Amino acid sequence: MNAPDRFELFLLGEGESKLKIDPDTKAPNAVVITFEKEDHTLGNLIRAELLNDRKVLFAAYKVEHPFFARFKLRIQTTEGYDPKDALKNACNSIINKLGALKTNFETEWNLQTL
Amino acid sequence: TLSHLRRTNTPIAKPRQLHNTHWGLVCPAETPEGQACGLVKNL
Amino acid sequence: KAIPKDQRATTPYMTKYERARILGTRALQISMNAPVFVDLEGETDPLRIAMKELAEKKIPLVIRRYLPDGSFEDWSVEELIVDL
Amino acid sequence: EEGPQVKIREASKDNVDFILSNVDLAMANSLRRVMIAEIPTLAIDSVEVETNTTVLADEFIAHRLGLIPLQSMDIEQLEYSRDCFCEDHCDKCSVVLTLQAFGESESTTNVYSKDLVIVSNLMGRNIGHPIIQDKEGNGVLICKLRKGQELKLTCVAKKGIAKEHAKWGPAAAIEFEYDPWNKLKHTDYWYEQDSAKEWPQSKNCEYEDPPNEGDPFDYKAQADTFYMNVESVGSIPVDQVVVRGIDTLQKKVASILLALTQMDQD
Amino acid sequence: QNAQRDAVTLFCCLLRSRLATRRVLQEYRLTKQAFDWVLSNIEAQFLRSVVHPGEMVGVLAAQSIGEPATQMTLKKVTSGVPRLKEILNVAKNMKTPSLTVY
Amino acid sequence: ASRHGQKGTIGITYRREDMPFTAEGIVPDLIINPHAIPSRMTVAHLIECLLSKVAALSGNEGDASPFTDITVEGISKLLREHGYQSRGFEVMYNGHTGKKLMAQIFFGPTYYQRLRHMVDDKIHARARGPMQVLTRQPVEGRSRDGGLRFGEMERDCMIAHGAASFLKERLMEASDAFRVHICGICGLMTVIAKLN
Amino acid sequence: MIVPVRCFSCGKVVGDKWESYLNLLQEDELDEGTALSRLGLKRYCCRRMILTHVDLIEKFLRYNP
Amino acid sequence: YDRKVPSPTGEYVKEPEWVLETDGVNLSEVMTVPGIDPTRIYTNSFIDIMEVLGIEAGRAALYKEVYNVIASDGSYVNYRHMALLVDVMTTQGGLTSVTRHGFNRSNTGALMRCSFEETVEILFEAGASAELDDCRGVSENVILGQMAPIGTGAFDVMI
Amino acid sequence: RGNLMGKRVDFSARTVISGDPNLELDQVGVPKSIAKTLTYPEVVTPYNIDRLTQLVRNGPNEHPGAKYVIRDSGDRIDLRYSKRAGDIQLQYGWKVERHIMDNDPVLFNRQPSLHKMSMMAHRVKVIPYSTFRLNLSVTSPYNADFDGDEMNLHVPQSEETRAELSQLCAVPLQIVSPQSNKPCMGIVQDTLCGIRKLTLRDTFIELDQVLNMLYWVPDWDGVIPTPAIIKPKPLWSGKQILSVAIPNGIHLQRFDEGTTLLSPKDNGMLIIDGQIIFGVVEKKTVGSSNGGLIHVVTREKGPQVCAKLFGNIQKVVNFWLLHNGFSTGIGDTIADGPTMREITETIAEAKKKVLDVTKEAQANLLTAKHGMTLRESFEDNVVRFLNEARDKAGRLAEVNLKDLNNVKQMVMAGSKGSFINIAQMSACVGQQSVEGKRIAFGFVDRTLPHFSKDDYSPESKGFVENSYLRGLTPQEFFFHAMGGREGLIDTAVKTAETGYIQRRLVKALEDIMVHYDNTTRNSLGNVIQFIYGEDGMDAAHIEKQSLDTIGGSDAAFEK
Amino acid sequence: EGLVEYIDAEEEESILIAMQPEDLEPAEADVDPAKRIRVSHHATTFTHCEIHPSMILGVAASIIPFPDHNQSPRNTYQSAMGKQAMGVFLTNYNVRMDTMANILYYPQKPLGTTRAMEYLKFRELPAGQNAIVAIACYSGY
Amino acid sequence: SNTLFDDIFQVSEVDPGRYNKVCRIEAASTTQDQCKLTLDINVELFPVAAQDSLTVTIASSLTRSWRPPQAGDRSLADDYDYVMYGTAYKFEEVSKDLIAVYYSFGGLLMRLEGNYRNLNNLKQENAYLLIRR
RNA sequence: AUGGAGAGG
Ligand SMILES: Nc1nc2c(ncn2[C@@H]2O[C@H](COP(=O)(O)CP(=O)(O)OP(=O)(O)O)[C@@H](O)[C@H]2O)c(=O)[nH]1
Ligand SMILES: [Mg+2]
Ligand SMILES: [Mg+2]
Ligand SMILES: [Zn+2]
Ligand SMILES: [Zn+2]
Ligand SMILES: [Zn+2]
Repeated sequence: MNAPDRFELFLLGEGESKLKIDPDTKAPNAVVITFEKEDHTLGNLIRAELLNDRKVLFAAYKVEHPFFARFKLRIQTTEGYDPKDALKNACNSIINKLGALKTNFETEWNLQTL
Repeated sequence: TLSHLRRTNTPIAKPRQLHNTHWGLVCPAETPEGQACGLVKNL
Repeated sequence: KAIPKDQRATTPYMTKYERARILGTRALQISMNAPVFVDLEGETDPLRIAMKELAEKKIPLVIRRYLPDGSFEDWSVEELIVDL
Repeated sequence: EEGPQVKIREASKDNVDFILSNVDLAMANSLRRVMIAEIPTLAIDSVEVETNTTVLADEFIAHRLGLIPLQSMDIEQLEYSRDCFCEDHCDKCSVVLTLQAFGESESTTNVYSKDLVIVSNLMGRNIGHPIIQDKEGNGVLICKLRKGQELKLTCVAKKGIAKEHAKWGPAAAIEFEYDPWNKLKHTDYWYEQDSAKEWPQSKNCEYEDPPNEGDPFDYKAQADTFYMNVESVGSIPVDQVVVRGIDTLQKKVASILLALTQMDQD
Repeated sequence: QNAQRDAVTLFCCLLRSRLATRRVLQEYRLTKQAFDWVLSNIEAQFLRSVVHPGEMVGVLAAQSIGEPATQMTLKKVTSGVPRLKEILNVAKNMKTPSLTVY
Repeated sequence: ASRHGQKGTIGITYRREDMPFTAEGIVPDLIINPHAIPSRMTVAHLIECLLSKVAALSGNEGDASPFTDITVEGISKLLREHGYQSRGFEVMYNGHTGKKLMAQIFFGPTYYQRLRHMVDDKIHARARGPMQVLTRQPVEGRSRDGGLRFGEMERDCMIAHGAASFLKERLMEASDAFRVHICGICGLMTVIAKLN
Repeated sequence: MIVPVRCFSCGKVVGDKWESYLNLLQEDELDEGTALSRLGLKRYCCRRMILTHVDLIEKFLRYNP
Repeated sequence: YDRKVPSPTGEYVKEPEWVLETDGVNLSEVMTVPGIDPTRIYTNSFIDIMEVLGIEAGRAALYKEVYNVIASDGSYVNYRHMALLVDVMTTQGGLTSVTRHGFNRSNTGALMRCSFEETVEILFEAGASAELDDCRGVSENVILGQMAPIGTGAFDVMI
Repeated sequence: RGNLMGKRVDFSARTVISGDPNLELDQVGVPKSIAKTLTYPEVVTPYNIDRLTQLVRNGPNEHPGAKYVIRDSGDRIDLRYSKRAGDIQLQYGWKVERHIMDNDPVLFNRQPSLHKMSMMAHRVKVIPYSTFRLNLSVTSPYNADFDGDEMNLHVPQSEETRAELSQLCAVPLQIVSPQSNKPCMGIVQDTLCGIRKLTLRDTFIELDQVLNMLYWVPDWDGVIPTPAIIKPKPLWSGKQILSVAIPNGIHLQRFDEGTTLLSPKDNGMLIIDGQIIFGVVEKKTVGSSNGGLIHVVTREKGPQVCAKLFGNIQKVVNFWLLHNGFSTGIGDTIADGPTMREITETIAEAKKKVLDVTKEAQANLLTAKHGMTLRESFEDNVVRFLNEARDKAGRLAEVNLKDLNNVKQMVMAGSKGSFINIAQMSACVGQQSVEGKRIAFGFVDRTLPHFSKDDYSPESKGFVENSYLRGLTPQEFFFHAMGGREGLIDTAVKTAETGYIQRRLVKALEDIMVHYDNTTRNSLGNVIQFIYGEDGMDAAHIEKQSLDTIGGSDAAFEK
Repeated sequence: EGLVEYIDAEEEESILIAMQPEDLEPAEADVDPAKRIRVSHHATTFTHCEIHPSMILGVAASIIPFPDHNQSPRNTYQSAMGKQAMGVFLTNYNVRMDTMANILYYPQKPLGTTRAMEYLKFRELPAGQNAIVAIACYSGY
Repeated sequence: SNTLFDDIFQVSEVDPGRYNKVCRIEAASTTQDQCKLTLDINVELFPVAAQDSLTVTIASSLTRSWRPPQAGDRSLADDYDYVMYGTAYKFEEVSKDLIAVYYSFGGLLMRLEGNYRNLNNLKQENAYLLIRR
């Protein structure tokens, strides 16, 4: 009766960009991206992979309220390394592990019985 | 429903206290709280 | 009759009830687009303005403090200290 | 092959017990989530009812209809109705099916999901057929009729995501376990006298080496191996729940990549 | 001026007991530009701490006694709610009169 | 509410994925706080849980009849032959993150009951609306689209705060403000104000 | 009312299991735990969906209309 | 009873005394008794303390009592409140109860008293005695729907 | 009383309330449907006309919009049914009754309204779903839980009337309360239970987890603090990141018992400028105590910073706790084998001791304590012997509960539960009691028809030997029920009587205020106090400092 | 056949009731440390024997599992709330025209029961479902 | 700057005070007879038996946010085994010829007792306590 | 509008 529709978790709305990038005012060379219509599924995956990049000083995400499918990613990189690239290499890195994971699973499946 | 058919009313010196003699006739536990506590009873 | 401006016995400080009623009254004046005596800076909120308009002592209201006997001390919002 | 590593232990129409070596915890988790809420499926999502003189209420039935697992193998070539340019539904984006039941007998007439009859044009796509793992071939007991009772209704199956309703959930259960000797000290075992004698041994302990008291705490170690078991309802074969899961996760990681390029424009 | 000296008495005991020379210099080790501040604050903080005229201070007192009285529920004397009810009623005939003799 | 005076309302809904989970994929339908347990001494709730889990596994009916020789020990031995840890604990994994839980969770079946008290049946707000004839104040009751009552106990609370204009407003512009005419002499509302 | 289209907890489909359950009981004299196991209802989250279920429909059909 | 008292050497110490506790009260006569410290004798009956030792000793006793109700319950209310309560019962001259017999006689605004207890009988002989109402009581302005002289309404604003 | 001292009123709302780990203290979750019904008359002015026009545009559905409009003549234009709802050109000086929006000031209430902190101005945040939401830490002044309680909300109509709420009634400026000169809001339940969990000397956090916690506090400077542990791994102590929540220049010292500045038991507390130095953080620090964090931070940094402080602590502890987890089984009410056998034999040596005294008093060798009947002494002794038995077996049990025992840990944190709870659940429930005495003889000379007459034994008069864990027997059950009922009956009756005392109190001190001569008076101007409280101070700004002239050797005073 | 009598409160006054049949001797005449502590048959002069102690309870408390392991007022609260639980209040609900009627979609016979539940028909007309439930602090919601 | 203090201690007492990741340690200096040490040690990281002997140093370097361990090329300033960073909170005077310092490494505690030490120790903020074996 | 019954915190 006051409930939001359930598509509102994955469907974007009236002029809501998927990513929103803002210059962090606190620490230098840091940025805080807002991910509309996403959750711990994404955020935890991006933040954990950003932690493997050794030119990333800081990386953490957070769902400010569970009512809303959205989350903030905060990223700080070493001087000269633009944080967006830190995000880009991060995503790609995941995609490559995932692909390898898929094929590796397939070949394993193609060897079974029942 | 089952309950409401086996109810007791008691209008108006210690009428609310679950009294010894109630053993086996009235339920120790089942009674309204607040105003009618211990006055309304269930068999 | 009234009381002398010297020999004013009450607190030279502004009571919290004086402040709320002052901010209230100005924000009501601001609300109905009466003239505004500050820079604004982008404050479009009638209460936030009177707050800035008070911080700069530019509020031209006077307080009439009542004493239990019918006496009364007048204080300008100009002169009342605002430490709260 | 290269990175993350799979090792089936058991496989079946309904289950894949495997081991997922060389992966982040985060990824092995994010995969299980996706497997639960984000691989799309077809399921009844509208019921127009013509007659229901049955003991049950309209929507009460309508509800169960939603829960009946429909074949979703070729789902990727059906469309989201919200997407498709037709008004309401069509044949590109929605399967329509019919249910007719009338009690003839004296005995109670049952209504199964076998009694569901596809009507719209599947056009070759492997879609919409109610899953039936039942042994006598009538999976799921929709409703029961007395003598004069009738039930006549029409259901439009749509492509949906379990995030939106748990009907469109391809996964049933997704067993999941790492470090079966707490060698990472990720829990602190509650006990009374003895952690070891009181907590039972995970079946995944024949697969790892028990720690030695002669050894101290390995603090550098991370979570590496993962023992999952995906069980499927059947609207998608098992192997596919995991694959499409990895596919979808990857797919949505990607739209983030693309979205970064979309912003760069002047 | 006598009311004023009175009101302030107990506080100043605390003031003089702590802002006494031996202590300022041997326990704290304060200075001048810093000790003048400590004086300054205390002045300001104090002036703040005064109650503001026009404070409905009765309703405040009644509520401040009433509310925790609603949290009273359970050997000699009558205590708690019944006792309170005796007190405010000026019970001519109370339930546990007693003398305490020294 | 469970069967033992542990009542309480929903605060949020989480979908399976965000829920904590057992290592066999079991997930709760329901999460109650451990703080409802130790001050209300409803140990029964705790035992019913333990018995119920055994009943489910064993496929028997848990006898929770009162005065008998059933025993948290006896039940616990039974649940142990069923391979789970004997006091109802189970390692659970956080759903957000996939990491284990430091703590093990008391987890099992427990007969819970939905009570006639629903949110959508209580909700009510009113801006301005009906006004009784006699007093010209807001009518009483949600079912009547009425105003909530600013009681004396509320009136005092405003008085405490020192909110004078608010207290006036509550008792004038909401509710029943009204304009009469008096006489410069008598002082009664006697005047025949032939307005206009 | 009537069997559940699916288990609330896990999501498994327990709706096709009802008749088969009732048969395992009475036809070949099995006990409910064994019966529930043969139906491959292993985890107790979906095991109680069947055991704890009551078929009130059988009563509802009793009424003529 | 245990008792803290100053040592010959300055520090405070535990020097436990003997104390007599009573069922019943006749303060008038047990304090005049030889053998006891008549400077420290006490009843829980502040109603007698008021009679024997005077209105101000009573006020102090009435507080001591009220205080003890709270603190025995674990609680702790600040002294200014209970004091105001006490002092209010007390300023009339004796013990003024918090009932229609107590404060609700005290010649305050007629409209004010009619808002508690005897509602009409107050309004009636206020009509007969032809009373005049200051209208500086809170509850009178509540009735009149005017801003009450409370806090923000305790003064006047001008230019 | 029904239509004058109190009147039904417009612009009001009510619903079931629920808690929210993510609202800020002074906020109030308002369901959209309510936001859309309640109005504020906002006057058209150059500063607002853009937003104001847009609102009328958005009509009355859905938020944020507006219902009606008020023209110069004072007519009432209705956005619902109007052939001009589309194109209306707002004149300066017109009223636009808009919806209630974010950061509107609204008076929030729960009845019975006992003290002022039961009507506090909150900041509106419109949310989905049908319940009012508040921060758990505003729970207490409201006495509100989430087992079905409803709360009211009133919306101010004028510019001043909103001032009056935000300047006088706002939740931050009620945090420290003149009632008990202390804070009336603190860290409760989960947050409380976990904050102790988080700060044990065993509690370390590795990098990944630290950065989330860090990012979780909004007021974070974005400076990773140097990890307490570096070689050969960075573990960050619980105490360390929690400190991020606490502001600067916040000094705190607490010596609780064996506290000796090495805190071999992590006792007491010590916060040297916004960093905690030693000691487990629990109720005595972050509760609503007297010389605790909330009292300090309010006075030191102001209400605003303190109100902000509530959020930050909950945001971190909750996050940390969410991935640590906490639970309670029946395993937490099992005492050792050994401890059980001792508990039983303990109960017996008191059953054997009552036996004697009874045997003794039956031989007429019992001597009545001065000023009491022979029987009175006998009861008094037996009741003491059995009470002692309980407390003794309780403590017996409490000692056997480990530190990982969950019931213990809530008692440790101070979250919920106490000794008796542990005692009765695990060892022995104790002696039942009605009207102050043990269970009477309802039937002649006996207590139930299953006893022989004249049976003063402990079991016969209502001593529940067993524990809740073990299980009360028939007679035990029945007696326990008898006592239990008394509870209910006078709980019911305590609510009745209290509610009268209050009304009376209030009506008697109603018109007492401090006038502009510091002289507490009343409608007649009668002096009640000559200086408010005998010292002129407001009770909020007052704390318990020791006057250390008073104590010690004359010698050391001199020194 | 005089095997069973009817006693009212007054005649109850004049008799000696045993709580357990075996309490007769029987004849008596090492233990489980986990069972509750039971006094003995110390009165060897009975006249009647309680049918079964659980019958002291009414219709609502007869629904509570293990009520003899609960603080007594909680048992009372349940007894109030059970009357507000939704479920199948009668099988003929489709043919009645009540102002307000609530029926549970999938009611469930509780996993832990009471012998007295049998005569109360609770297993056949339940009101409550057997939720899988965790006691845990999770999101703090 | 440079070093602050360095000695070699012998462990006399190790104490799991109802803990399993921390011990309160008691050591004396094998050089000064007027010198003992009390220290809270993460024994799950760097275990410490009784009768051990541990080289102990107090240095203040190697504040800006802690970059991860990019010591790949930097100057670790250690080659020790165990290293915490604490705060100095109390400096205590035991005897005209004795002085004690009080450290808090994230609530792990340290008490050092000696006399010439006074000519080195600062009142925070820094102080990396390094231990070897 | 009366009057009444049950229930919520
Ligand atoms: N003034 C009144 N308040 C009541 C009344 N009945 C309930 N309440 C209120 O409900 C609040 C809590 O009481 P509950 O309804 O939760 C019953 P109880 O005290 O047994 O709950 P627990 O605190 O869990 O022990 C109490 O503080 C009151 O504000 C009543 O008749 N009058
Ligand atoms: Mg309560
Ligand atoms: Mg409540
Ligand atoms: Zn289409
Ligand atoms: Zn006239
Ligand atoms: Zn299931």
